[PDB]
Amino acid sequence: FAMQMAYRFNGIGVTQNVLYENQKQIANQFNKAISQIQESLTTTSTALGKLQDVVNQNAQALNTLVKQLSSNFGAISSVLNDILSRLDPPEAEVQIDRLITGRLQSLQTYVTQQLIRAAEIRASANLAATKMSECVLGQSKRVDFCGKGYHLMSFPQAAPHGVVFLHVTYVPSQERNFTTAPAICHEGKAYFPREGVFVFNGTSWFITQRNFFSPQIITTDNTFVSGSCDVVIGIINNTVYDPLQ
Amino acid sequence: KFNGLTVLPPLLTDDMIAAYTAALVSGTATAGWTFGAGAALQIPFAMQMAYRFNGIGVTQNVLYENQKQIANQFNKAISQIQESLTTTSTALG
Amino acid sequence: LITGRLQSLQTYVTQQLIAAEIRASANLAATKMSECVLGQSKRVDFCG
Amino acid sequence: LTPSSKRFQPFQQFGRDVSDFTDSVRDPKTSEILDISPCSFGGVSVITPGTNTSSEVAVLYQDVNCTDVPVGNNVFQTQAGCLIGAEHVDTSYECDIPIGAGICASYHTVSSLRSTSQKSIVAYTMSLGADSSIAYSNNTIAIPTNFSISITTEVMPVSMAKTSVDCNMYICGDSTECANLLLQYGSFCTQLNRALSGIAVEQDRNTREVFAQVKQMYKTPTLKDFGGFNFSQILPDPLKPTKRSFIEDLLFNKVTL
Amino acid sequence: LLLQYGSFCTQLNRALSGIAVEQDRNTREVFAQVKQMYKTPTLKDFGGF
Ligand SMILES: *[C@@H]1O[C@H](CO)[C@@H](O[C@@H]2O[C@H](CO)[C@@H](O)[C@H](O)[C@H]2NC(C)=O)[C@H](O)[C@H]1NC(C)=O
Ligand SMILES: *[C@@H]1O[C@H](CO)[C@@H](O[C@@H]2O[C@H](CO)[C@@H](O)[C@H](O)[C@H]2NC(C)=O)[C@H](O)[C@H]1NC(C)=O
Ligand SMILES: *[C@@H]1O[C@H](CO)[C@@H](O[C@@H]2O[C@H](CO)[C@@H](O)[C@H](O)[C@H]2NC(C)=O)[C@H](O)[C@H]1NC(C)=O
Ligand SMILES: *[C@@H]1O[C@H](CO)[C@@H](O[C@@H]2O[C@H](CO)[C@@H](O)[C@H](O)[C@H]2NC(C)=O)[C@H](O)[C@H]1NC(C)=O
Ligand SMILES: *[C@@H]1O[C@H](CO)[C@@H](O)[C@H](O)[C@H]1NC(C)=O
Ligand SMILES: *[C@@H]1O[C@H](CO)[C@@H](O)[C@H](O)[C@H]1NC(C)=O
Ligand SMILES: *[C@@H]1O[C@H](CO)[C@@H](O)[C@H](O)[C@H]1NC(C)=O
Ligand SMILES: *[C@@H]1O[C@H](CO)[C@@H](O)[C@H](O)[C@H]1NC(C)=O
Repeated sequence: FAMQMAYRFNGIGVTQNVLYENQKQIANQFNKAISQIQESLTTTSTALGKLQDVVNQNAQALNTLVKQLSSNFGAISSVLNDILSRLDPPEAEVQIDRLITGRLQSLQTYVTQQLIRAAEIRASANLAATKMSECVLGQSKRVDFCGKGYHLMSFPQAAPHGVVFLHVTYVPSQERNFTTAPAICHEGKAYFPREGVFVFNGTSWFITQRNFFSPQIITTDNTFVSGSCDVVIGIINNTVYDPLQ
Repeated sequence: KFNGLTVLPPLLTDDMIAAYTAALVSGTATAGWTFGAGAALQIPFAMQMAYRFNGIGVTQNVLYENQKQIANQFNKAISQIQESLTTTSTALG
Repeated sequence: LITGRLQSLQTYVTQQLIAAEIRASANLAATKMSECVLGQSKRVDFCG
Repeated sequence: LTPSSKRFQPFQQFGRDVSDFTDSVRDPKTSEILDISPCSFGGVSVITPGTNTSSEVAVLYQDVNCTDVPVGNNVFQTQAGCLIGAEHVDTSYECDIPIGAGICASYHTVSSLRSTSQKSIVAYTMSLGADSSIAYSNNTIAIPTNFSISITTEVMPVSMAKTSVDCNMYICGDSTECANLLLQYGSFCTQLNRALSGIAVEQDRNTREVFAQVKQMYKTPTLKDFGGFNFSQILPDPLKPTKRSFIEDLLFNKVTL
Repeated sequence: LLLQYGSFCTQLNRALSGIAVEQDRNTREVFAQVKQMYKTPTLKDFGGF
């Protein structure tokens, strides 16, 4: 499991060392987070209305239909048998025809609105399958599709008529200002940092990634030479340490 | 107001929509692509442009070496789109 | 009169409901916001 | 009726608008035209907090120029109309039960009636968000130092309650006189049945689509731990006869039926 | 006669009202994807852009 988490961090821009050195606290926080989800759904909080709402109208829809049956449309008698019993077949036929027309109309109302809801459920559920394939199965670089911020992984939970996703996501914090420059002029020759940003803590400059402040000595491998110093805007003077030197 | 008709004004008015758009653009200007991920963090715009190229497939050196030209062309582009939407167009159709 | 005007309003309501395309466009707009406005998109042809 | 300004043709008397309703009528005594409109026909609406919270209520009518509604406190006139029993306050919050047109109403501790705290319903213009400050320094970057993990619930519907109906029983309900008059109406309920049947099988396929992306039924691990991480809730506990997640055991109950 | 008819009024109003609330809901999703309003920077130009 640790391997998988480390590679997933590599899928986010943070290097393996972070996970292999902070597994203790990070798993602690993971267990915590699972616990807060447990309690959050445990209370009477109804943050499942998206799964609730749908069934409601179903019943409501059915109710309308049922109640509409009790209703008589241009009909003296709502129940047909009284219409049969009360009048001559010719005029009773007119009454029956009115009732049939109206009831059939109600049936069309029901069927049309049901098709519409079927279409909506179709769109939602195709989204559901896409979320299943893109989040749970694989770490997605696509932002906000699975969860806010960078995506670590996902987990499904079946619920009546629907699915409830849990997203394990990464969120940085504890901001710090730093003085930075686009590039470094080493010996009259510009250098550009690779997969990293130059920073200055106040004493000397350093190289670090975006989402975890870790200073490293600027080295030949950590950069590549390209173009003269002059062309670069805002380039600064410094030295690059050469390990083999 | 015609024999039973009514239109309901939107919950958000156009002004707050414009304010949201302004905030979005300002954020993309200052904090870059990060503020979509949780909190915002401030980045120089040249930094963010170079990072975006390194995302696309060329190293940051090209962008920094040719910053002036890309800036000019970007300004010309916003200019020509300004002119195009200035002209009566079917883009809104 | 009741029969005709009722079915007429019914037809209007049905067409207005056929709203769904607008909603789908809205959802794609939301994804377009989140995925390109808020960051780089390695997916091709989705944005420009 | 209001005085009319847009002129008429001298011989022409009556004016009917685009929809041919009378925009104006020329007075027969004095050949002067009067603009004609239908006047307000409002839709009554109620704002009400939780009955647990209170019983005081507010109302809105959309068709209002406050004068042109019979009897209010300070009746606060919005483009949505003017409401009763609340007060406009110049503070701003996140929006609450929304009036619209820039107005949101909340059951708030009044905070204006001193310490009585009548918690009166109050309307306000919403706060788009908490203000944030930032300065663009051409050579200053911001870096985070501390990583956090917060897991959030997403909820997505996938199915439909699979329902079916017989045409004959719904429309007629067991009168032999029917299905003859009904038969005259052709094949209606035939497609009215086929459509729902196709819908039903379509949701069934959808359910299989959403969940059965699996390759094979992998065996559930015995130990519930993994390298320190805890999964105990999401996995099905072998001990529990439910053979489902504690989370799902909770979930089946939380939804109300 | 409408009273003799059944609740058609109710279904129509419910459907259209749901349409309206749906519309406002879509608008909010599309535009409200930011947690904090950011003050517009005073200088419109950055780094030559
Ligand atoms: C700023 O960078 C300097 C240069 O590395 C840091 O000074 C070193 O700090 C480490 C940490 O214990 C020591 O092992 C080294 O001996 C220090 N070197 C020198 C020359 O003093 C300094 O700690 C950094 N400060 C901050 C706030 O980041
Ligand atoms: C980086 O160092 C180089 C070498 O010292 C600087 O180049 C010259 O520095 C001298 C300082 O004695 C200046 O008088 C010259 O005008 C510089 N340019 C020449 C000789 O062409 C360079 O200016 C330094 N850059 C920074 C940003 O410190
Ligand atoms: C992020 O901040 C938290 C809050 O303090 C850190 O958590 C504690 O950190 C201190 C020292 O760093 C430890 O002594 C405690 O044991 C930590 N407690 C918990 C519950 O985590 C956390 O370490 C910080 N992140 C990193 C990477 O250091
Ligand atoms: C994994 O987490 C579960 C749930 O938090 C732990 O089970 C709980 O253990 C405590 C301590 O004995 C009990 O008080 C709870 O009643 C248990 N709850 C459930 C649902 O079993 C479990 O011990 C943890 N396991 C590991 C290896 O961390
Ligand atoms: C550091 O960042 C804070 C934002 O929290 C800002 O108010 C402050 O002015 C910054 N200071 C420097 C020296 O950049
Ligand atoms: C950065 O800004 C400061 C003050 O606004 C200015 O003095 C300096 O020349 C600028 N440098 C670059 C590289 O933009
Ligand atoms: C309408 O008739 C009255 C009664 O004779 C007369 O006084 C008035 O001037 C007339 N108005 C006209 C002709 O506009
Ligand atoms: C409401 O009536 C007042 C008084 O006549 C008027 O000043 C105001 O413009 C009216 N507002 C409307 C019609 O919206």
